[PDB]
Amino acid sequence: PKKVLTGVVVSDKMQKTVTVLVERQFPHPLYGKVIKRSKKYLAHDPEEKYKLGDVVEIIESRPISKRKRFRVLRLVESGRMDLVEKYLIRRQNYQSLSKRGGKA
Amino acid sequence: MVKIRLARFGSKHNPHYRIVVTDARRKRDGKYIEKIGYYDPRKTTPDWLKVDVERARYWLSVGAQPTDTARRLLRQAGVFRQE
Amino acid sequence: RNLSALKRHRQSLKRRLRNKAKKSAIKTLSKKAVQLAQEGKAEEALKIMRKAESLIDKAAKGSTLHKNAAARRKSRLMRKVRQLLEAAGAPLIGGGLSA
RNA sequence: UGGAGAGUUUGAUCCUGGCUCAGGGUGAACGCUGGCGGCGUGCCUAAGACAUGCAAGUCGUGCGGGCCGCGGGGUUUUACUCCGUGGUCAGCGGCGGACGGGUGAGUAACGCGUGGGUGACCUACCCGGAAGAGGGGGACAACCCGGGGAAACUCGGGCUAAUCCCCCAUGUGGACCCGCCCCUUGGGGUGUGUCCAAAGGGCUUUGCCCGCUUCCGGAUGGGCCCGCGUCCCAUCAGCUAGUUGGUGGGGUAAUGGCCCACCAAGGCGACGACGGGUAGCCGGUCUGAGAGGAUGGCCGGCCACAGGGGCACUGAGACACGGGCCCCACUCCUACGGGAGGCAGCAGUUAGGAAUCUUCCGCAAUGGGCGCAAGCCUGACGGAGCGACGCCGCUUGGAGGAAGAAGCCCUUCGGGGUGUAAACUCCUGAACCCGGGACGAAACCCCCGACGAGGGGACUGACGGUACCGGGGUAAUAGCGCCGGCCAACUCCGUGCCAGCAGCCGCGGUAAUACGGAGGGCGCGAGCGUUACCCGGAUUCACUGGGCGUAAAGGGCGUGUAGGCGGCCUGGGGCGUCCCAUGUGAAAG
Ligand SMILES: [Mg+2]
Ligand SMILES: [Mg+2]
Ligand SMILES: [Mg+2]
Ligand SMILES: [Mg+2]
Ligand SMILES: [Mg+2]
Ligand SMILES: [Mg+2]
Ligand SMILES: [Mg+2]
Ligand SMILES: [Mg+2]
Ligand SMILES: [Mg+2]
Ligand SMILES: [Mg+2]
Ligand SMILES: [Mg+2]
Ligand SMILES: [Mg+2]
Ligand SMILES: [Mg+2]
Ligand SMILES: [Mg+2]
Ligand SMILES: [Mg+2]
Ligand SMILES: [Mg+2]
Ligand SMILES: [Mg+2]
Ligand SMILES: [Mg+2]
Ligand SMILES: [Mg+2]
Ligand SMILES: [Mg+2]
Ligand SMILES: [Mg+2]
Ligand SMILES: [Mg+2]
Ligand SMILES: [Mg+2]
Ligand SMILES: [Mg+2]
Ligand SMILES: [Mg+2]
Ligand SMILES: [Mg+2]
Ligand SMILES: [Mg+2]
Ligand SMILES: [Mg+2]
Ligand SMILES: [Mg+2]
Ligand SMILES: [Mg+2]
Ligand SMILES: [Mg+2]
Ligand SMILES: [Mg+2]
Ligand SMILES: [Mg+2]
Ligand SMILES: [Mg+2]
Ligand SMILES: [Mg+2]
Ligand SMILES: [Mg+2]
Ligand SMILES: [Mg+2]
Ligand SMILES: [Mg+2]
Ligand SMILES: [Mg+2]
Ligand SMILES: [Mg+2]
Ligand SMILES: [Mg+2]
Ligand SMILES: [Mg+2]
Ligand SMILES: [Mg+2]
Ligand SMILES: [Mg+2]
Ligand SMILES: [Mg+2]
Ligand SMILES: [Mg+2]
Ligand SMILES: [Mg+2]
Ligand SMILES: [Mg+2]
Ligand SMILES: [Mg+2]
Ligand SMILES: [Mg+2]
Ligand SMILES: [Mg+2]
Ligand SMILES: [Mg+2]
Ligand SMILES: [Mg+2]
Ligand SMILES: [Mg+2]
Ligand SMILES: [Mg+2]
Ligand SMILES: [Mg+2]
Ligand SMILES: [Mg+2]
Ligand SMILES: [Mg+2]
Ligand SMILES: [Mg+2]
Ligand SMILES: [Mg+2]
Ligand SMILES: [Mg+2]
Ligand SMILES: [Mg+2]
Ligand SMILES: [Mg+2]
Ligand SMILES: [Mg+2]
Ligand SMILES: [Mg+2]
Ligand SMILES: [Mg+2]
Ligand SMILES: [Mg+2]
Ligand SMILES: [Mg+2]
Ligand SMILES: [Mg+2]
Ligand SMILES: [Mg+2]
Repeated sequence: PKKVLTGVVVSDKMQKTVTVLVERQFPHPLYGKVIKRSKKYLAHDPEEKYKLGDVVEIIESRPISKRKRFRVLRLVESGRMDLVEKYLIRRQNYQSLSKRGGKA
Repeated sequence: MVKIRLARFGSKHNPHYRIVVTDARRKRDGKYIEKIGYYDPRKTTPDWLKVDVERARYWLSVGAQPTDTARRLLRQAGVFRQE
Repeated sequence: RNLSALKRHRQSLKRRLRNKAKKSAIKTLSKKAVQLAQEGKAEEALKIMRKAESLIDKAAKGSTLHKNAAARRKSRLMRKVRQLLEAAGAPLIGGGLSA
């Protein structure tokens, strides 16, 4: 079966492509506690239909470009920028960790 | 093509072949598609040839070619007996 | 030294030419057909279009093209040819094309 | 069905804690020793350089020839010329040379492992099914003639056959554009229009055998894509411009920034980007009670590579180990212009190294390529050779034999030990001789039947006169380490903080069970030790399974980001979690 993943659109910044963030809980091999971990998929949105913060199912599919091998299947749950802002702060923090620091 | 033939499996001076179906291009003792029988040419035990004529015939029915002895062994375990 | 992979090498040089020239033929024809379609010369461009389609299916009879290698070059060609007679065309000789 | 601990910090004690030992393992090497057989195994270094030989050819049933023969024809005879036939040589053409064999240099990558996707694809030969092969034309080697080159080789002219190449026809069918239908990514149908087929050979010659063409299906083999998994350094923290996406095109068997033009300004990173280091991955292997740790050597699977770097051509398949082109480094020929090579194929040489084998026999078997077959080729392979390198098996005897030789060693001078050991008596009979002598092999082929099923017959063994059997028959190699404690085994002499030993503790300063010899003893035994390395003991990186007041360990204190964690009651979902069925988990191990 073509793998189907469910995630959150965190990018509209391209044409006919949305970036989906897909989490996955699983117990850790050695230490056992259940760890989150998540990966961004570039997904194909030909209609620029899905918006920033939509929750979408994504489907394994024939290549559309480098990076793009999934197309956006159905809409699951409409808007929610909580997950986005979450992901947004995550990336913003990167500003601090380097050789310098201050007021981000 | 794809062959029915013997693969060597005994030891030095102690030969036992496996009657196997394989792409003719593998090494003789390499990964095969399917074993369908075995063969001790020394007749050391009373059970020294075994085949399974159903699979033997299946493969034939899709034009696996037997070797000049696989066909020989096959025959002897009545693969080709049609009466 | 000296084998008769030696033969094979010289053999392959021959085929290289058979092919080279077959493939050459198509390009210069395909272009011609298409180029005549930009000018909207309907009957004549289809007349060439057909001879092209031939050498393509024909190249394909042997190991010059064979394949969907033909179907591509063939498709690729009828497309550009009909699209280009959307310049008032009316597919005159209606040669290789469907009504 | 599975779990042992000991020695060492103190005058003594408990704890903390490192070090060391007892176990197991090895592609080993080194020392001392060394008798037999079976099966395994054997450059860990220089992916250094390679002499010589051999490693991939085959088909006369696709075709036309050249050279050396022999026979029979046309004529009254010859010269000329026709036909048949033996040997040989290449050429054209077909299939194979992309397998098999070698290596692990590179690679941290969908490379590999694993589970899926392909409506985005290919597949020579092989099997099944449907239909078909009618006209015509052409060229290039061979061969003939002439040149250039020292050579490798090369240029020009002419002749010619084909299952070589091409044009026309036949359209079962198929490809393509547009439209409609179902389907749902490029899947399947359908209607016009266009486009696309073919090869002949052999006969125990009308009738089969081998080929050819197109299409659908199968079998095998592959491409590509995706989820998850896959070492160390954060004393590498930022990275990216084909970069990230879009449209159109190019390319391919097929998706794709794979490539290209134009446009948009994206993409990745603390869940470690980028960089640096190291490394083929796996099945497996060693260890471990396990969880883990370590490894990827034989064998099997995948990958990558073929002196170093690029590149395409031919083809079902290669960017091609024993094909082509170019640049580079190296060797060799050279008439100075120019050529020829590529063992990480089998053997073998040399170099490096502690260290790693025969320039062996055979195609008898199994397997591969071509062939209608006869067969040919096969350093794949089956065997043998070498090396105690490993595992297993086996011998160097067996029973009797003193109050108990001799020698050597102790001693309290009485004795005690080596010691049933020896001698010697009898018995068996490794070695060695003699005779018989294999299994692996029955198919291909041929005959009957129908060229099918079935039956009949013939051929063939490298190993090898080996294995195994029988008769004869000789008492016939033993080493090596250890003996203070850990740790099985104590006595004399010698030496005098010397000579030396030593894994850790420690021994030696004139009475040493610790050094060297001796007698004696302990442990293994065709081996015994050493060194090296891996896991173990080590709960000594602790998930199982540890700690931080003083043993090493709480951040100088706060505020707070991400992140981790989250009171009581009800309902929805069912992501984690649990259960059932099912597919997968090749072989070897
Ligand atoms: Mg031109
Ligand atoms: Mg395309
Ligand atoms: Mg102290
Ligand atoms: Mg003390
Ligand atoms: Mg103590
Ligand atoms: Mg201790
Ligand atoms: Mg143990
Ligand atoms: Mg010696
Ligand atoms: Mg041996
Ligand atoms: Mg090596
Ligand atoms: Mg090697
Ligand atoms: Mg030979
Ligand atoms: Mg005459
Ligand atoms: Mg010939
Ligand atoms: Mg290989
Ligand atoms: Mg990595
Ligand atoms: Mg790296
Ligand atoms: Mg790839
Ligand atoms: Mg598929
Ligand atoms: Mg068929
Ligand atoms: Mg002709
Ligand atoms: Mg002619
Ligand atoms: Mg002639
Ligand atoms: Mg000449
Ligand atoms: Mg000429
Ligand atoms: Mg038709
Ligand atoms: Mg559709
Ligand atoms: Mg259609
Ligand atoms: Mg149609
Ligand atoms: Mg035609
Ligand atoms: Mg005929
Ligand atoms: Mg297939
Ligand atoms: Mg751009
Ligand atoms: Mg594009
Ligand atoms: Mg930027
Ligand atoms: Mg490496
Ligand atoms: Mg443990
Ligand atoms: Mg290996
Ligand atoms: Mg080399
Ligand atoms: Mg090609
Ligand atoms: Mg070679
Ligand atoms: Mg050579
Ligand atoms: Mg040396
Ligand atoms: Mg053979
Ligand atoms: Mg054979
Ligand atoms: Mg005795
Ligand atoms: Mg006797
Ligand atoms: Mg006897
Ligand atoms: Mg034979
Ligand atoms: Mg007959
Ligand atoms: Mg028979
Ligand atoms: Mg004796
Ligand atoms: Mg003791
Ligand atoms: Mg002294
Ligand atoms: Mg040691
Ligand atoms: Mg003394
Ligand atoms: Mg003293
Ligand atoms: Mg002593
Ligand atoms: Mg000692
Ligand atoms: Mg541990
Ligand atoms: Mg502790
Ligand atoms: Mg402290
Ligand atoms: Mg404090
Ligand atoms: Mg402090
Ligand atoms: Mg918080
Ligand atoms: Mg709670
Ligand atoms: Mg929470
Ligand atoms: Mg509930
Ligand atoms: Mg669930
Ligand atoms: Mg298994």
